[PDB]
Amino acid sequence: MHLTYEIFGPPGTVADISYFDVNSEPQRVDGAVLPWSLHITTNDAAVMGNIVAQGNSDSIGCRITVDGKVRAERVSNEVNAYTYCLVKSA
Repeated sequence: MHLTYEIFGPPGTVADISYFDVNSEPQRVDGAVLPWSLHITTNDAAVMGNIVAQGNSDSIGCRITVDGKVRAERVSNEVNAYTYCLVKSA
């Protein structure tokens, strides 16, 4: 019953990670080379969190695994997750 989130990316990539902590304490890192993982303990039920990334990476997505069973997972593919909003047009 442990909720753990983790991101991936190339070696030397710098991205700002922001997420809402259960105890009320957002985490933000600047000047990081690669993403890591976190450990969150919850009562005893399905839990999920919202995490996003905005770095000059080629692939950025999120993932959530609970009770070792798949319940909810969101994967977004982006060749440059740093445009905030730019759909091919030019």
